[PDB]
Amino acid sequence: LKELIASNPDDLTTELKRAFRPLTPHIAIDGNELDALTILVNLTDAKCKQKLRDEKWWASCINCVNYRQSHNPKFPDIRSEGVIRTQALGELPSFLLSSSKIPPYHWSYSHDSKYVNKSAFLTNEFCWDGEISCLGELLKDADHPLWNTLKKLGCSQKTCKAMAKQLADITLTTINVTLAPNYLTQISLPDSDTSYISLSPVASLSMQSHFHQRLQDENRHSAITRFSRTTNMGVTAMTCGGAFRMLKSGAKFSSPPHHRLNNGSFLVLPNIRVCGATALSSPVTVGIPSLTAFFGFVHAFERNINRTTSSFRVESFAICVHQLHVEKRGLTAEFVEKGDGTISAPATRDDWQCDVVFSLILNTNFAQHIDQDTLVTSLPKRLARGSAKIAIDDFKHINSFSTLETAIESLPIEAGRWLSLYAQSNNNLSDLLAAMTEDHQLMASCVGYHLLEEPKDKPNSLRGYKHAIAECIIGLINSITFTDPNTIFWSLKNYQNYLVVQPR
Amino acid sequence: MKLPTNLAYERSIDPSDVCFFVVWPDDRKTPLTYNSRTLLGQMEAASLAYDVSGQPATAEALAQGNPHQVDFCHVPYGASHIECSFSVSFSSELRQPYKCNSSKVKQTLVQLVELYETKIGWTELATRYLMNICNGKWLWKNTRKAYCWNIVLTPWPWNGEKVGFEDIRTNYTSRQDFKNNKNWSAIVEMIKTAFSSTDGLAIFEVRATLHLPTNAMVRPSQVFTETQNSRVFQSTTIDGERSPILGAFKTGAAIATIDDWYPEATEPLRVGRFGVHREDVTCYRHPSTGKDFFSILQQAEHYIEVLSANKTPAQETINDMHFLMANLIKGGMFQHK
Amino acid sequence: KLPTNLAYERSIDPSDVCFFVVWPDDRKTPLTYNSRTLLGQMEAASLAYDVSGQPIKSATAEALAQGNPHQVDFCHVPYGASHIECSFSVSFSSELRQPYKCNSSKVKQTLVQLVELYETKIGWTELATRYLMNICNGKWLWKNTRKAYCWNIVLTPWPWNGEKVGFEDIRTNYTSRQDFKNNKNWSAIVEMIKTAFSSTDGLAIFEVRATLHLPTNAMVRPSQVFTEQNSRVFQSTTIDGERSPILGAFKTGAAIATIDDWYPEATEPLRVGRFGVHREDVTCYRHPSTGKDFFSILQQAEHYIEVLSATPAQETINDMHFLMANLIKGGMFQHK
Repeated sequence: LKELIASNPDDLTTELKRAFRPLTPHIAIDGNELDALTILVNLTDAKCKQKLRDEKWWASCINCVNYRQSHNPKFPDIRSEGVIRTQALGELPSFLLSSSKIPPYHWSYSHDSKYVNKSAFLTNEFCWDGEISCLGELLKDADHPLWNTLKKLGCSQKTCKAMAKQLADITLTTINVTLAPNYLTQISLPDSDTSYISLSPVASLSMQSHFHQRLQDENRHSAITRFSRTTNMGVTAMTCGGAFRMLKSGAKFSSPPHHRLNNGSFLVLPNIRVCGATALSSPVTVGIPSLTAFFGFVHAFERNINRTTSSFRVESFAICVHQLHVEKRGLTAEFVEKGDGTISAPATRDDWQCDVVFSLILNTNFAQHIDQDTLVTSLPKRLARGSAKIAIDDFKHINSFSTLETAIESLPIEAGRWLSLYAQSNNNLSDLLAAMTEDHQLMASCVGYHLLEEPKDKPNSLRGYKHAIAECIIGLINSITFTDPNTIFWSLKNYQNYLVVQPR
Repeated sequence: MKLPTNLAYERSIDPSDVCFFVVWPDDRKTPLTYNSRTLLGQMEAASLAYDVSGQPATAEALAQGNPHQVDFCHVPYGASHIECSFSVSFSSELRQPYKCNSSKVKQTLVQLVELYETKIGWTELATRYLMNICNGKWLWKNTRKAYCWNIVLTPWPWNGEKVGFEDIRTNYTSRQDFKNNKNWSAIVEMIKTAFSSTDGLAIFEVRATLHLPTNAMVRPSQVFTETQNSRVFQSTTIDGERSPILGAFKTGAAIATIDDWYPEATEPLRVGRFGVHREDVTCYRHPSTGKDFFSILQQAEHYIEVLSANKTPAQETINDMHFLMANLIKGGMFQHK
Repeated sequence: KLPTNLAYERSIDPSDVCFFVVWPDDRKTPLTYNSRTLLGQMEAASLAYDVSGQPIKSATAEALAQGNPHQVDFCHVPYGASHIECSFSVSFSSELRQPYKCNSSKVKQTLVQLVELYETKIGWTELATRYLMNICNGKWLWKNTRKAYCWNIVLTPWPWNGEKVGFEDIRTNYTSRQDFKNNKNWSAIVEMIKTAFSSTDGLAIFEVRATLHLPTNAMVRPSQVFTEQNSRVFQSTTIDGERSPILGAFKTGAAIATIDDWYPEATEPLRVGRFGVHREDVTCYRHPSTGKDFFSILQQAEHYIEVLSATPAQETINDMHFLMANLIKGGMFQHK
């Protein structure tokens, strides 16, 4: 997009370093490639490489497409040992998001700290006239243009080009993460009615660049999160070393009315206070936690309390966030072994976390209450790594009403913001920031998982279940002053390619 | 013995924040606030005047002060005292593995915990956990330089009164001092029933009064982040204000500060795999000394059969028993790599 | 010798001062202040003369007669008040006995043995007397007691069996160091500062108030802010919903820790520090080219240990008073 008519900003040489590593649209060349590749060969090991291009040329720079990948398992925990070069399988409704809506070409190299200077010549982008991709895909044929520095720069002999043709034939299908042993985040959810699935969410540097670049104008939504330290996470972290900006609401909490008025089986739970929760839920947003955390909380509650009454079937849930405060605290680990004999702390990561005060009203199938000796000892103490508890002078308001409108005046808390979603076309980021500044008490949480693999199975899973690989969905969360109970009451549905908590 | 490829235990104690309130002599409660403050210090470092052993720094360049910026919190003028409210919940998740890749170490370690709690009761670990809630070790340095402080708690499940300790610097010095009040016995035994039974629970809500001097300073916890703002505080939003909290993983380290059985054993430590200290930093029970957790867990096969006989040595075996039990209460991810 | 992580923490903790007017009714109101804009002459030397020499042609005779406006925060004693009362509290603790962080356990036992040898061969009398003579004579009322009629100080110590301690008419009576020692309980409140420093977890707490009889509509001078327009902005608070000026928290601590007169020329006391900074004269004493900074003495601890284990008062006693009065306030001694 920056052609030869304005290729010289005349400040210094940061333009080539900016345009090599992908967070931004690229520059187009036609025949002026000798300005780049006389620096490019001299990047490793300016009109000097013309008798020594042919050294460090056997397999070293060629092997760095095998370590190049589409999705990054080292975010935000760098000891992962993977490579993932497979986009997706399925399509979505338009109000949800994934790494499928935006073009897959910003892929890079994340393997090593000493081989940072070896990711050249095969990982960058050229953008001749459109259909912008990397160099390894468009260089698999015999008849190819722009080969002037093959017929002229005589240091490059014709003995290893065919190896580069035959080595990069099929690489779009190889996935190999090994769970024995690493630091891989792994999760379980009921996809069918009985057969659970142990999936595993990962991060896309392409989605990271999309969500990265636009916010430089809008510093009102800036959340700088410096990570592990830029040595081994990957050069996509070296490109924006320090900033790593992400999405947040841009406004604090406010004062609503909970209600203006004054099925059944409504189980009422007030005054849940969660200290030390997880605010960095998605790879890209900073704010309220996931909705799969609330789903996992509710499913763990019913899988506790179905000892006697195995008909409980909470099947849906409404959430009412009464108070939300989010700030920076960090987290101290505990000096685990570095491998040989030395005891010292691991790498330093920066952390957002939150104190959430909220009340739930479940819509079960069991006709009455359970106990008050054994209601409190049936509820988990955990919500997205936090500590989630109820005050013991407040156990009296747990009950089972038989209609919705009588449940609202039995909450002694009285500030609302019930949670629904915004089901309109938001297929990029720009139609989100052009969708936020009207009321700007609005949130962009985690809504579900778009899968990648089939699934299949391989040994060291959670509990023998089947291990798929997935990515997150970055849908929008809005609020209701509160009347129809089906714009509320989220529920988990499976569409054979994704998982989304939907309001029925 | 060999540990499996994955192995982890969920934790068994989980506390909350310690939110501060100030009370006025007409008995009304308001949250406590703080402010930033910039301040003129001196050139006092050693890198400013030395390089390795020699000097780089003139006598009028050491005499020019420098600005910093701190947060600052104190007790407002004309107040009675400070209230501090807190919650904790003892449960039973020290007996079920959360994740295991095998069946032999599963049955081995569950029969280890049943043989333990049959032959040696839970009275030592519960009377160690409980007298860190009843003297206020969850108030680092706030208890120092104060006139007096008092603790009350409401247990659950309970019928009767609120349990109350008063004037803890004076008369609750030691073990017998806790042991001979009215109802130490019921609150110890309910922790014991929480640990012993499957899927049980025992909750306590604690609140303290702290009686500080005039415009005394309050010392909450600080943030972890690698211009000039040193001393940032961790805050919350409480009923319209932004107030200091004193930690959420910090108070758990106050409760679990019980490790006293290590090869020199001067003062109690926070429990962990390696015996890490941080003031006068070093790691005794080093993993080459054979007394870390990953050695006792390997010797647990021997420790199965030694709790089938009659007389334990009571020094070198039950201290390993208490240490292994305390780390099972603490938490897991024992994946050896 | 400087083991790359070493730290102490303070053993003397003071607090904000607070100001109240008393009326002839004896009711007490918080002292307040307010900003005001005023008109000054152009009395610089830089709008008239250039740098290094000849005066400017742009500063004419009717540009130097223009007048510029400024804002100051102004504070005075109201008309009809009786006097001012100022209150604060100090707290002598025992935190000098052991270092708070010490990487190598070899210099740690050296420092512990040094503190114990200093405790047992020299008293705690000299440092405790030098600290207590600054609290009960109004050194902490920085330049308020200058241009006043009298000021009186009242102490409430803890722990204490008896009465409040009273120093009255401090300009007339309490002029010297002997004038304290013939108060009827001077030697009973030094001993509690002594046993505060001597015991493993000892403690002493003083609560101090002082009355100031300033003249009519007199000026009151509180501490100021570090602003990087308004000149003379005050440090404030909120007492009884009002806004009141304070006079410092760290400024009060700097007021009772000026005991250093052991330096080479040795004329008048100054703030205990590492490199001996004087504030009027903007040079320093105790410079690292004179061998009298704190680090050149901290790297002689074994020589001091062997000389305290058998002392004449030429400079060795003075250098260890300096080392101990710099551990009572101390902080990081790391060098990265």
